[PDB]
Amino acid sequence: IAFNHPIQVDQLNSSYFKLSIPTNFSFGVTQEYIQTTIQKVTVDCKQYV
Amino acid sequence: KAQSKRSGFCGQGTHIVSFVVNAPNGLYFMHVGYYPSNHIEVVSAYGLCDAANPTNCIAPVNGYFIKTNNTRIVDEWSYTGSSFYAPEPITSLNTKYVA
Amino acid sequence: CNGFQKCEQLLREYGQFCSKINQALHGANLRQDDSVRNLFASVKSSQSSP
Amino acid sequence: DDCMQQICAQYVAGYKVLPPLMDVNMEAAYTSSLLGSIAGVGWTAGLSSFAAIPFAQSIFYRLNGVGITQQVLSENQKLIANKFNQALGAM
Amino acid sequence: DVLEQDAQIDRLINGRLTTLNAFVAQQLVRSESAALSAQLAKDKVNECV
Repeated sequence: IAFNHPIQVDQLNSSYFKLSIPTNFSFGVTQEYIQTTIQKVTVDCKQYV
Repeated sequence: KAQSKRSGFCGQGTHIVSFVVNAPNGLYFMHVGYYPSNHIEVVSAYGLCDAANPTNCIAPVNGYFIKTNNTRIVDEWSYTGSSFYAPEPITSLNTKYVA
Repeated sequence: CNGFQKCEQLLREYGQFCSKINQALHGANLRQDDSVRNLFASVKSSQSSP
Repeated sequence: DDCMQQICAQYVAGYKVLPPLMDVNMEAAYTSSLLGSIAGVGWTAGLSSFAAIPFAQSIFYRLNGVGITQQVLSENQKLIANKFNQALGAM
Repeated sequence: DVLEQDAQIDRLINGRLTTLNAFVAQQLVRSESAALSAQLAKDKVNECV
């Protein structure tokens, strides 16, 4: 089983509000493929059928 | 072309830049994306009310480390605020704080 | 077939078509599982308040 | 077993429906996480930072910037929360 | 009669196969539409929610 629990920030009754602040830049992520076009082909009636 | 809002159209994490390269029957990309990685919990104040209408906006950024009253940007420890918020005084609920 | 032995042997000649039908459905089910994982991943990864 | 105590599924076994990769509790947990995070992300926190602000404050901030109503005018307006509650009650 | 069975199975198998192919094709079309719908739902949580 996987808990998959998110980070928890407690809400504050007081006027001040608690904040979560990043410390490390850690730049970089993967990429996605669009698949813009499909293979272009033409059948011939005499050769096939 | 430019940095984009996090609608999920861009790569996961805040979008800094995207590059596109030719791929068979399609397109491929090259990228750098900001990730927070480490989170520290700091209480944030809302200005001060020493006299009349001294209350100020926390900043363009939500961050406002309590410190002595120093403003904070999105990441790292607070720095001496120097009109980063730059806000004309506004009516504020409660006293001593904008809250 | 209802388990008749004769029906199964006749199906063996057309078995390759039956295998292709099963594979295509398996691919669709795997794609549906992948789409569910991607959607939920976008929903999570946030510092939620309790 | 329920087939034994009588959408055919196991009945003809022509086919089968498969379970959906996630129990109801896991799906509910994802929705619950989204609900709690809604107030913080809205107040200029993006994904880099989170603000632990009350739902009332988050609604007020959205109402303040979009319309002329602001701090004093928004406080002067009354039963705005009641109007939101009545609309939720109709749902 | 095996010969009587052969005539009966011919039409029966051809009809069963075409309907099974139609069922698979319908499932594939529904799967593609669902995948596009899932992308719209992901965008909707990212923006409106």
